[PDB]
Amino acid sequence: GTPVITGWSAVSPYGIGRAEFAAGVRAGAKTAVKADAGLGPLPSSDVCTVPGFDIQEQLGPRGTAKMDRLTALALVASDGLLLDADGNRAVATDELTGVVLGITMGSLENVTDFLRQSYTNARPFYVDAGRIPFGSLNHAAGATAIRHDLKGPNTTVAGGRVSGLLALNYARRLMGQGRATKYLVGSAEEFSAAHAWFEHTATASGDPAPLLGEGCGLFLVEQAEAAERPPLAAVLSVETRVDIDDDPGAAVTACARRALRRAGVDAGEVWAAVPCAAPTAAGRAEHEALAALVPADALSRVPSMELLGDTGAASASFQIAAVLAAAEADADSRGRIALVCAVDRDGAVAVAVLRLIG
Amino acid sequence: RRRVVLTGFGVISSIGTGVEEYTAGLRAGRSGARPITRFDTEGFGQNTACEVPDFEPGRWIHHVPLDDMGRAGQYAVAAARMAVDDAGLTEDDLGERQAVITVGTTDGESHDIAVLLEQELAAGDPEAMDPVLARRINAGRLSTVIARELRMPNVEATTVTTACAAGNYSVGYGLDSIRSGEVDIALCGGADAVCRKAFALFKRFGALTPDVVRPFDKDRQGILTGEGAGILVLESLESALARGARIHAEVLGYGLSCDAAHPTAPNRDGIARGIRLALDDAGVEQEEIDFISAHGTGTKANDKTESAAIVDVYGDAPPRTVAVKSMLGHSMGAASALGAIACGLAIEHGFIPPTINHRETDPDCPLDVVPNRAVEADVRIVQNNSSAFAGNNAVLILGTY
Repeated sequence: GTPVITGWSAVSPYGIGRAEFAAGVRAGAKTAVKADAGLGPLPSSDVCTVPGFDIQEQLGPRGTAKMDRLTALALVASDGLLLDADGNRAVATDELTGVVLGITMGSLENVTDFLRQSYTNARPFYVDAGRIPFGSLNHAAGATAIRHDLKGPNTTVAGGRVSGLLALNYARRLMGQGRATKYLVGSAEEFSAAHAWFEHTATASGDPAPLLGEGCGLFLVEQAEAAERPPLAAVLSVETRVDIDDDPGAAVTACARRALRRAGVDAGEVWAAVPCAAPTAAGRAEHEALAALVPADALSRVPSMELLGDTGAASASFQIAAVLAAAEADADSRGRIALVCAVDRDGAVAVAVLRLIG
Repeated sequence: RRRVVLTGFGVISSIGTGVEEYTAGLRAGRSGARPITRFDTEGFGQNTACEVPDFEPGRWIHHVPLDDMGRAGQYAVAAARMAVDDAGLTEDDLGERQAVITVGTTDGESHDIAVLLEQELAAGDPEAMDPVLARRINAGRLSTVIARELRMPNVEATTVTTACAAGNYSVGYGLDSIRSGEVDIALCGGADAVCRKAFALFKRFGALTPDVVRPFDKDRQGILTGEGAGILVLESLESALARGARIHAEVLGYGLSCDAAHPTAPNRDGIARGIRLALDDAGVEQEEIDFISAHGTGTKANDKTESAAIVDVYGDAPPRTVAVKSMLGHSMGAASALGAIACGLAIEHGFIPPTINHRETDPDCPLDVVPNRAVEADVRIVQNNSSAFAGNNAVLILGTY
């Protein structure tokens, strides 16, 4: 009953789809563009947006005029995962197909636009009523279920940079309890002016205005015995901690050692190790913890993600996607161990250990 | 399969703080309705909500600085301290123990988001925004601050953002986590804080009552926004018995369904599937349910649709069906957690909490809502319903140990 990832998709600053993501990672492509003047004033004019992404162009004219970018990113990723390049159905789903999405704080654009209208219109509930449905933190996961007729478990979890790994562990547990036979698992973050200003406000006094990215990574997860497709990777362990002593290096080390022990593997077996590379002291501490723990060749196995910028809740999903893209490109990845880890500003630390198959 | 029991309840509510006060409020049919103090109500044409009246964070929070949390985080942390004390667990008992900490929320620190936006608006300058607020607005913090307060580093801190069903999802995740064998304890519940965002949202939806919350009433007019936190200590039966814990009740099962239909309307078929899944997971038959703690928000749409789903599953013989939100208003992510604790206390103390403000049952809700006053009953097995925006349904079954 080991969970296996049998498919993946990505909408990222590399573009739309897993092939764009795979190519951009392999190329070390730059993704930073000058922000649309339409976004208004920003802490930084440089952003890592999904290129050529228009919500109505991607999703059509029905229910899309007021849709939040977060929801739109998740829906396009869900199409990439369940459909082929021509919209044919690639993955069979049913009422035992779960959905779990990780977020930071949903669409901050939606909630700030709402409150701004509350403060500035003639009365404090005189808001754009058509935007209200899209504001709910669970809207993206619920919209994915409406789109693909997914009557099974539908969950959204927060946790920011670790949210993709909390989502993965949540899916693993509910599958182990028989609540689902398959799961759509991932995480997503929109680019917004509101998010960029809140990040600039929250960052350590006089840190540089961060380069922010966006997108959604999603995986199809099945039980090994029952998989309707070849496994790309087995999920051997997902371990979590809370950094209660503000020592993220020690918290990462302790979390990774437990994840490897629970997987039944030595640190020396780790073939690829991908940290979240938060542009922070916690991010550098995470990097240095891994640089001591796993083989140096594991840290250089997967091209750096740094040119996607800070992708917030998408982080750990993009990290798993980079691992699967590396594994696919290298026959020698078969049966090897990959480690993904992330540290979130709110204290959570998470490490996943995968056996690559393919 | 492993049995899971409730050893501790922590309650910060509009009708009582602490297990004893909350039990008295439920039995007495106390109303949580009072004037809003949290924000400026001028222009809403109304100013009633179900705020926690007298919150004293200093009384429960020892380690985490208060300005590291908004009001929702402070409620979650205070309720988690009360829960571990009610369970007879010390910080030393908790320290090593691998645990899940899962807090459900709808809005998290949306009050602090509004205050940040006031700072930008007053200034005409986003540089005027307070870093202290910006650092505490993300929902993931509601779960990590409990681990920090309780000195528990070996924790999976997962905030579940499934809006008005979030407490039930959190308790269920704790049940699944302990059943897995991977942990023997989970701190689970929900927390939210009254805010302009929720008040404005419900007002613009026309979902606010102009006076009182009358779930299942023929002339019901909608909800009052509420807040607070309920935190439940879930333990493996083995672990509870080994340390001589007092057991309030057993977690028998839960059910998750998704309507896959509409982003805000309830769905009779989705709610009915959630109930059936919960009864199947709990291993119980319809006939063994002593009462249902309904999602029961007091809107026209909610109560009609939820009644129809209940009548559907229970085949024209539904059990007593009560609405704790008559007393609490709608505490959002906390609602299903405070409902779950009400259900555990109903089982332990042999009473059904009333549906207050009740004048006449809607003829299209052919239910015994236990109107206005609690009754004594042999309560052994209880269903706690929840539903949310984005079609999310979660139903929890608790039993006697």
